[PDB]
Amino acid sequence: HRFKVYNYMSPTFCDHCGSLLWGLVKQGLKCEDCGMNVHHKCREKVANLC
Amino acid sequence: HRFKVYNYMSPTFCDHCGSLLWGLVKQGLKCEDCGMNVHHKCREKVANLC
Ligand SMILES: CC(=O)O[C@@]12[C@H](O)[C@@H](C)[C@@]3(O)[C@@H](C=C(CO)C[C@]4(O)C(=O)C(C)=C[C@@H]34)[C@@H]1C2(C)C
Ligand SMILES: CC(=O)O[C@@]12[C@H](O)[C@@H](C)[C@@]3(O)[C@@H](C=C(CO)C[C@]4(O)C(=O)C(C)=C[C@@H]34)[C@@H]1C2(C)C
Ligand SMILES: [Zn+2]
Ligand SMILES: [Zn+2]
Ligand SMILES: [Zn+2]
Ligand SMILES: [Zn+2]
Repeated sequence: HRFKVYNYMSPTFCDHCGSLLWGLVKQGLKCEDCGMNVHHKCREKVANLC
Repeated sequence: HRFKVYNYMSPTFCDHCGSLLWGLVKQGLKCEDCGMNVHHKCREKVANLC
């Protein structure tokens, strides 16, 4: 995965843990290749294979 | 047009005046119906028909 911080425009959940990507900006990281969305705290918890 | 503030993820220009939508967040307003992107200052300058 190529995770880069993303500022989300509508409520998006973390594809790893299920909770909302909280906040007004920079709520989480979206993988540039597959679109997976994770919380900053959940990025270390995701498997590496994209 | 239904313009709402948008936080852009890559350099986007104003569809009205041609300059970059400056800034890290809330750089401009994107029309929810047609995707037109404008600077906060250019919204008053756009024609109403979408
Ligand atoms: C139109 C729109 O929903 O814009 C927003 C709303 O104002 C806001 C209530 C929002 O929908 C938000 C998007 C995300 C992402 O997960 C997170 C939130 O801010 C959030 O924590 C809650 C509880 C609602 C989410 C985005 C933005 C642009 C801040
Ligand atoms: C990957 C990426 O380009 O992210 C960014 C870059 O860090 C940054 C240099 C950027 O590309 C930016 C998007 C826009 C919109 O017009 C405005 C800018 O911040 C800007 O003023 C300049 C001079 C580059 C633009 C977005 C974000 C997410 C802040
Ligand atoms: Zn991926
Ligand atoms: Zn999570
Ligand atoms: Zn429009
Ligand atoms: Zn403009």
